[PDB]
Amino acid sequence: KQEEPDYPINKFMNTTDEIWVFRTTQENVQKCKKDKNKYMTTSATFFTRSHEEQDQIHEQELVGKFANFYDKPDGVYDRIDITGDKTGVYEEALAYASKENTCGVVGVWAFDGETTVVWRELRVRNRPNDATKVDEMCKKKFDDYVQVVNKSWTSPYNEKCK
Repeated sequence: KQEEPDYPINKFMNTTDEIWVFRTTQENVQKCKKDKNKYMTTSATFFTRSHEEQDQIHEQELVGKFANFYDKPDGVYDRIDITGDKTGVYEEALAYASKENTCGVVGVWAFDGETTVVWRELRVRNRPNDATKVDEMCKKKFDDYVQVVNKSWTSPYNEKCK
């Protein structure tokens, strides 16, 4: 089995397009969850992460310091260590990215008060109104994962999202 390429998360998040959460295994679902990148250096990205509660937008300014997921020296930056999130997310890592980064599968690690909470999201550049144009290879990587961990997923997005 040929080794999959590492998926650079700095290239995935380097866009002015909104990156919407299209699928998630998160239990406490944030409706209309999305990211808007604002600035990026070689060591960190700066982005606005938002979601809606009762149709009202809640925003946070987050910082992600690039790193390699396996802590390999000089490895590909497929991971960000996150500061500024009041929900406790401290790391995300890009498990798959489509060509031109139109879609990505992102694992999330958070800390509540007791232990690390882990889930996974399928993220799409621009509004995923036409699901038939979202890369099926991206969907299948997410499907393969939810089959392995035996979990169901929901979609935080609908047209109503601001």
